[PDB]
Amino acid sequence: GPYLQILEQPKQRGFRFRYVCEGPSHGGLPGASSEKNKKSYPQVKICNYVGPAKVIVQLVTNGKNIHLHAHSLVGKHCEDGVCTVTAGPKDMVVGFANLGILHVTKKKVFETLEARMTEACIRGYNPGLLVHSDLAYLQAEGGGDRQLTDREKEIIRQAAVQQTKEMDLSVVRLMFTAFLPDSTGSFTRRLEPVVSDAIYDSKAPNASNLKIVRMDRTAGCVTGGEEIYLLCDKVQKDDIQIRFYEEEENGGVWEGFGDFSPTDVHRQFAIVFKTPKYKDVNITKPASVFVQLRRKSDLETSEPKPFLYYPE
Amino acid sequence: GPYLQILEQPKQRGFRFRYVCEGPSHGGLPGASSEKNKKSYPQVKICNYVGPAKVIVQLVTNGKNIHLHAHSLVGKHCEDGVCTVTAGPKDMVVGFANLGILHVTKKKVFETLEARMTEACIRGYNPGLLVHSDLAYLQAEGGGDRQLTDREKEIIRQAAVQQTKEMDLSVVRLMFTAFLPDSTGSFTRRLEPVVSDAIYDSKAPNASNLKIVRMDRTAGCVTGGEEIYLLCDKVQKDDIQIRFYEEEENGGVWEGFGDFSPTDVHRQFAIVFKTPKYKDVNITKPASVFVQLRRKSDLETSEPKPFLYYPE
DNA sequence: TCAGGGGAATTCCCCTC
DNA sequence: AGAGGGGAATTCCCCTG
Repeated sequence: GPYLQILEQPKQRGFRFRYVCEGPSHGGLPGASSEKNKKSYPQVKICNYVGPAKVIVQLVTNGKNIHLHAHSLVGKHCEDGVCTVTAGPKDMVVGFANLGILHVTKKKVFETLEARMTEACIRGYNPGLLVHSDLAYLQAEGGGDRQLTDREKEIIRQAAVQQTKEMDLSVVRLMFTAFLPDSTGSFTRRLEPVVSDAIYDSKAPNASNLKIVRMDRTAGCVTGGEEIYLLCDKVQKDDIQIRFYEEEENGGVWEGFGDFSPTDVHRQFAIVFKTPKYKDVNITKPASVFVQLRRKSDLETSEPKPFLYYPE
Repeated sequence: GPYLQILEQPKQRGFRFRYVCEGPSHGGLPGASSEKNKKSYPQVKICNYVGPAKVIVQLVTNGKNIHLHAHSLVGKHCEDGVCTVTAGPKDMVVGFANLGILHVTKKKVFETLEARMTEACIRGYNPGLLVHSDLAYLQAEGGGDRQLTDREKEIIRQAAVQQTKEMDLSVVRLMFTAFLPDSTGSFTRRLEPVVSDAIYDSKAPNASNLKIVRMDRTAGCVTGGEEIYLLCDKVQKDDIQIRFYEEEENGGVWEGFGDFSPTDVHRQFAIVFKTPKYKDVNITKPASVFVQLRRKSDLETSEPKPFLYYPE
C-alpha cells in the first residue's frame, strides 16, 4: 500500500536552534547534502499513490518513546509548530526549506508542550501517537473544527507533566505525516508517519561542529613530543581528542593521539598538546598524515587538516 | 568638626558580582591591600570624634550623578542593601567583612531601584544626594514612622525610570555615612559621607582580569614580525592590545604593539600575532623585553611575562 | 534583507584549598 | 564533607554582510 519515504534526511549536526528572543529568519533546516551553493533540504516522497495529497511535519522526541517536543517549527507553512504543505499533483516528492527550530526555555517546557498538545488534538494530527493513546480516536473525525471536552484536557495535562522531566531540549526529530484525500476531497486518510534522523542543536557543547580553526605548527618531527597550539571551536576538555591518522596498505589505518591534559584545553577554544610518535621513526621521506578533533563520547570526526612527519 | 576617613578601600578589580541564583557563599569583598593569608577588608575610621556612633554603607553608582544602585550589599549587618554597624564605645574603627555584591538582573533593576529609593527616603539616608534633590528635606524626622506622601512617590518613580536606563551594572561604589548621637542619644546627626573607589565586576568583559595564560614562542628575534600564538583570558577584540615594553636607563620607554587583526582574536581567548621590531636591530647580545596585555579603553596592566630579542 | 555569527547576560555546577 | 571561586551551559542581544 501507500507509504511515505524520506528521500533526504535533515543534517543531524550543524544547525543552531534559536529562541523567540534571538529573532526570526536565521536560516532553514538544511538537508543532509546541503553543501554551500548546493543548498539541499529535507525531502520526502509518497509512494504507491499518485495524486494530490498533504504532508505535515512536527517535532518529536529523540528517545525510544515518541512524544511531542516543546520546541516548535517556525517558518512559512508552519503554524503553532506544525508545518503543513500540499504535495505536488504529479511530483510525489516534497521538500521543506526555510524551517527554523524554535528552542523553548526549560521553565516554558510544560506550558508550550501542553499548548501544542491541545493544538495537535484539535487538529487531529496523530493525537494518540504523540500525546496519549486514550485520544487515538480523533483521526479527523468530522470536518474541520473539533472542540475538545473537559476530560480530554485532563489527559493533555497529565501527558504534559510526565513528559517535562524526560525531554532533552538539545535534540529533536522530525515526524512527517502524509494525508490522502477522502470522498469530500479533504486530506484525511492518514498513512504511517515516519521519524527522521536526530537533529542536534549547535549550541549543545556535546553535539556542536568540531572545527580546527588554526594551528601554529603544521609540520612536526617523526620523533614527536613537540608542543603545538591548536585553536578550535567550542570543545569539552573532558570529551575532546586530537587524532592523527593516515590511511595505509589501502584499507589499513594508522592512529595516534596527542598527549594533552584537560587542563591544557584553554577555555574550550584552544588546546596545547604534543605530537605522538609515528610508525617508521626510522623514516627517510616526509610522510603525510591528517589530523582531526574527535569527541570521545560521540566519536564524531572533525574536518581533517594536513600534517607532515619529517626525519631527524 | 568630625569626619569619616576611609582607612582601606575595597579592591577595585578581582571581585565577581553574584546574582541571587549563584548563591550566598562565593566570597567577600576584599580590601585594596588584601592578599592570601593577609585577608583584609574595607575599613573606615571616625576621626576628630571619640565615642559611640553609627556607620552605614550603601551602594552608589559610578558617574557624574551619585545615586542609589540596583545592586545590593549582602551579608550579616546588611539588610535591604544598607549595611549598618555601631562603631562601638571608644573603638572608632569600622571593618566590613563578608560583603558580597548582589548583581541584579536588567529586567528587575527598576523594581529594585524604586524599592530602595523609597527606603532611602523613609530612613532619611541622604535622599537629596541619592534619589533627587527635590527630596532633600527628608532628614531625622522619623526612622520608619515617617510615611511618604504621593508627590514624593511620584518623584521617586520618576527618578527610578530615569536612572534605570542610566545605571552601569558592571561598576559600583561604596558610600559610608556616619551618624553621631544627639541629646536623646539616637544616632541622627549626619556627617559628610565619603565615596569609595570604583568596584568593577570581574565578569564584565570590559573590566575583567588581563592575564597572559600561555605563549607559543617565548623568545623571538629582533628582526621583526614572527608569528606567535598567545592564549589569554577573556578579552575584547576591538578593545585589546599586546604591548611589548622594556624599562631602560635612557628614558626607558619603548612601546610596541603586536601586529594582529581583530579577526586573529580567536573567540576572545587567543590572539595570533606578530612581534614588532625592537630598537638596535644591530645588537650583539640577547636583549630581554617584557610583554603585557593592555586594554585599549582602560590601559590596564596585565601580569608581565618574560621575552627576549636576539640579533640575526 | 535573510542568513548567520559572535558575544553578553544569566543560571548552574564543579574543583581546590 | 563546604566556602571560595572559577568554568561552563543556557538565554538573550544585536552586529555583519
